[PDB]
Amino acid sequence: DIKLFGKWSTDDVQINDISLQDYIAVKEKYAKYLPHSAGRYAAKRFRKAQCPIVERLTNSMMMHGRNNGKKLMTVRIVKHAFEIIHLLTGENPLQVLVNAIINSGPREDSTRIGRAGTVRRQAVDVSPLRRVNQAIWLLCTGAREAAFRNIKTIAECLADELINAAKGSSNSYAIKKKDELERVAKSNR
Amino acid sequence: GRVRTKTVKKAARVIIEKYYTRLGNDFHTNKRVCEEIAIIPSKKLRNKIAGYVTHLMKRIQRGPVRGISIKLQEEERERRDNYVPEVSALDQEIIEVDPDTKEMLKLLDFGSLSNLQVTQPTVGMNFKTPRG
Amino acid sequence: QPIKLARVTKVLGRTGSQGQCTQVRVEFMDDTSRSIIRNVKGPVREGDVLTLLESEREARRL
Amino acid sequence: QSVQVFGRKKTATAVAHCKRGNGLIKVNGRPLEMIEPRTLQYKLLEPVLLLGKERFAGVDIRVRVKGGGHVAQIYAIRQSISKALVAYYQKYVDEASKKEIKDILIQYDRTLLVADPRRCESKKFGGPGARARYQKSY
Amino acid sequence: TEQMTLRGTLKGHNGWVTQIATTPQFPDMILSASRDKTIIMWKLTRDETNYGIPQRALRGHSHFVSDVVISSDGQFALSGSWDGTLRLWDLTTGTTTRRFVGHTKDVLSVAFSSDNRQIVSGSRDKTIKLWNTLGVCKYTVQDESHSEWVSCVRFSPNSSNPIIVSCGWDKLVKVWNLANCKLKTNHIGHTGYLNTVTVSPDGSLCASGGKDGQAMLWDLNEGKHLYTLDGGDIINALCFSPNRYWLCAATGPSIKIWDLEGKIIVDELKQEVISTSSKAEPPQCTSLAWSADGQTLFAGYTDNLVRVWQVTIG
Amino acid sequence: PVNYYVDTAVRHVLLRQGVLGIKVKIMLPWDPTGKIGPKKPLPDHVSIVEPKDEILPTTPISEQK
RNA sequence: ACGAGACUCUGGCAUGCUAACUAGUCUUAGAGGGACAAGUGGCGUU
Repeated sequence: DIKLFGKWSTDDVQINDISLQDYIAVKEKYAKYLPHSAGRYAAKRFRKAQCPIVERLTNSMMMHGRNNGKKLMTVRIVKHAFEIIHLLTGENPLQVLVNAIINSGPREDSTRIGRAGTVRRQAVDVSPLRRVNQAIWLLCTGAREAAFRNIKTIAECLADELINAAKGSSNSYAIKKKDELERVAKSNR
Repeated sequence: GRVRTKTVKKAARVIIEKYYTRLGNDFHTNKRVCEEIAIIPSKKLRNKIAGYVTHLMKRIQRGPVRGISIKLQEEERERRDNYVPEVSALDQEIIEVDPDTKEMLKLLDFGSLSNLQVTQPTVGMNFKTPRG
Repeated sequence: QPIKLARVTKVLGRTGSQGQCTQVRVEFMDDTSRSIIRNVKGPVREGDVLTLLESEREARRL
Repeated sequence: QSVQVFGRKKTATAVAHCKRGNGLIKVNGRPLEMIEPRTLQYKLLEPVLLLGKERFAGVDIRVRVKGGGHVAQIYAIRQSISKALVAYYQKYVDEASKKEIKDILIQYDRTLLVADPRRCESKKFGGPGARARYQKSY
Repeated sequence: TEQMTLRGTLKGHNGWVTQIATTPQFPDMILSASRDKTIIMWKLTRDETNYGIPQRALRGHSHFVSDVVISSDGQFALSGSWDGTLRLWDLTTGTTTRRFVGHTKDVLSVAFSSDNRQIVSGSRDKTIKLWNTLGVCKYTVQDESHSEWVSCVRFSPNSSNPIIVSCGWDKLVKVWNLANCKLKTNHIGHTGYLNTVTVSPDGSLCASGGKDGQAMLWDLNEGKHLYTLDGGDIINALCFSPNRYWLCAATGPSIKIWDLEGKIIVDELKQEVISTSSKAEPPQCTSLAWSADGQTLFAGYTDNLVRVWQVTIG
Repeated sequence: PVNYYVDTAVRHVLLRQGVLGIKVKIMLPWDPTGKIGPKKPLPDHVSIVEPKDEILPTTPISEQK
């Protein structure tokens, strides 16, 4: 009776390795039945990184000056159509869930050079967390531009959010933009 | 930064050298004894002084620190200063002596002594470090 | 292009005309353990873990 | 002979008169999941399903709940239930069982016992806000 | 020359122990005082399956108590904080019974008289007073008083005659009968301070405790020197055997027991937990609580662990 | 502490030439009781009680005539 | 020896305390407590 949420459970989802929990980490108090844990993610650095991935994805979409940080929007969106798709699926979303984004992710970015020059950028990487979350932020921008002046709206892309969330293969769009920039910057390796 | 100004440093040092007997290591006890024995006109400054005295006891428990001259450590040190070995290091039966110093001793009217073993002098005159 | 897990030993600091890149030093775990250096963008915590997806990227120093 | 602790969070509060009786649970003075804002209904359901009925089969609790703000009165309700339950278990039966159950509840999450210390800071000098300043002309 | 062995473990607590007190007449109330607005209740079980079960978490203190004392019957708890306050706890109702705030100075101790006739407390006016329950002045002595703060006043722990023993941290000790209350002889010039004094039940000894460790022993009629028994750091727990003539304390981590004929430790055999971190410092020991007569011993440390051993005496 | 340790007086002295401003600031000394100084000391001064001399024999041995 | 710190005001905290027939110890305001780089690791003529 230690099952996470009301439909998953932590007694069987195992990787038999204790080093690949950089993306899904449900083994302690940090587990949430509903991501509305309130709190701040800008008081001191590395505390935005210590956000759970789920809450970062659901909140970080707050942009413009009118929907800025209003957590009611994030929680209502993550509840709505989630309550619907769980019963209407029957099967596991796990496949797409994992296999679009959480290894769509790039593997490098670029940084400034010398003391002058804005015509090329030297290729560096990050420990995959910061790179993955910058990709997630650009994917939030992409989901906006797929809603902002478009047809598919906000609070109906729960499949795409689950895609952005889970674990390990490649199908994205903003991330392939990031990978084009990957190659452009890596042309200096 | 948490740099402790001269006021708290000096107060903690004088406190630890004067009443080392009563003071300990646990912050609650240091605060209590500090209030009891020191007329500190603030509470925040009192906590700062107690914290620094706790740090200084963590320092003293693992060796001597030059700022304080507590009676117990100085007593042990002076006890170490009256140390005397059973056999004096100058009670050498045989002393290795080069030809030139034994010539000096013979010119010193001390040539009858048999303790000085005349050694073989080093045949190399290389004793200055190279230049460059 | 092997994914190698390395441990951070010492973080140098920031470089740029205004400051835009961060230098760290990483020691490998199972590749005849030795130490190299590399530059990196964004938050990289004290003694965290880096993924050297490539074993040749060296960052120029000064 | 007064064992009462109520529950307060941010600006809201809820007096939780806890006393022995028939042992039935009454929450919010209204139906279980019908609350008008509808924002945080599922968050309330963690304890009633995590704990069970036998644990709360002897508790008569009556709550005076006041406060504007969902983050205020909500999460104050959970701090209140946790604290009242902990006090009741500490007083009426033992302390080891209290340690087990309270460890479970406050190991589910931390924000139960801690309120946010952030508060609006004073409007500062020669500027519209606490940090912004009137535009300087050269 | 006493053998013991540590036979178990005890895990789970919130407030480390400060003071110990029990009554032979009423063995149904055993308490431990804490420093986080907390007191713990105990029962004697002596079982490997269950050596202890928490029953009562006595709360109600607004400040950390200095010394807690019990009357002849284990039915009244008189507690005094480092403020001048007083709290009385009685089991007939199980709540606060008598709360007093009448000492406006930083009083360091409280005491319950065995004969329930007078009360004493430590004030900073360089003068001790005797108080009644009617709130009237009874006896104030302005001359030849303590050089500094008077720690406490003690009477015999066991049932017998009451003899006032005034002790202070100013290294001064006074022994008085209820009739005369005169200063016969005075001696000054101590090297170490006085934590607290104890009253012997056989009425022929008066030990001392402090940083110096010199257990300076006086007679009862006058202040003749008897002996300065050895000690270590600040001594904080002294008591004879209730029926035998011994001495015990823990001036620091280890155990220091003495026979008045040998005056030295016999064999120090102990049990200490191991640490894989060489810089983890161990906790500190302050008191040793006998079970009822010396057949088992208890102690508490700052590692949220209570250490209990079975002692065979011989 | 400048509030309750220093008193300053500002006065104008009219000379036939002009006006001369005199500003006189005095810090009182600390002395409890008598209302001649501020009750509280300077809040960065930590006071310590002074022990007296102690040169004693090894053991206190009672002496009688 | 000034200045800096300390210091005053200010918010943040009690299954504690001093008590109100306008709230029922939540509001008000206390002689007071609480943090100190304190505990543990890692860098530092350690």
